[PDB]
Parts: sequence; structure tokens; C-alpha cells
Amino acid sequence: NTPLQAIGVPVALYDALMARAIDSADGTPNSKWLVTASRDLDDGQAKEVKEGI
Amino acid sequence: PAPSANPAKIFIRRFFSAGVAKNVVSYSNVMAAQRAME
Repeated sequence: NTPLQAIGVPVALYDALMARAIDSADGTPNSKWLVTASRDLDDGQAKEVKEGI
Repeated sequence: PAPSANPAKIFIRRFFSAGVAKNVVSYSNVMAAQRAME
């Protein structure tokens, strides 16, 4: 007759949520500004635009 | 003192039967109390 009898569900749920958190912490790109040019930009001044940004 | 004649003979007549050793709690209640301990 121990408390460990009735906490299997919550401890498993806690571990599942924390594993999700760890996995999503590293793996989600942390970059902003998804900038996209067009398919007519003389790739070579697209690099110039990128360096400017 | 003790008169030995109570009015609860209403059930042993037919509603119950003597000399059978009936259990005190339904099995469903036992299982419910069991899984309610987890």
C-alpha cells in the first residue's frame, strides 16, 4: 500500500511531455526572416542582395 | 429482558433462506473497491 501505486499515469505523462519539450528545443530552426528572391536575378547579384541583408 | 422476537423475520421467511452462509458484499463491490485503490 504505497503512493507509487497510483502515480504511474501522471509520471508517465510528465516524462512524455518533457521528452517532447527537449526534442522540440533543439530541432526547431531558430532563424527569422525567410527571405526569398525570384528566378530572374543573375545569381551573382543575388549574393550581393544577401550580403546587403 | 431479551425477548428474542424482533420484527426482522419479514425477510428470512421467503425473501431469504436460512442456513446458507451468504456473503456480505457483492463481488462487483469488491472489484470496485479493489480498482478504486489504484
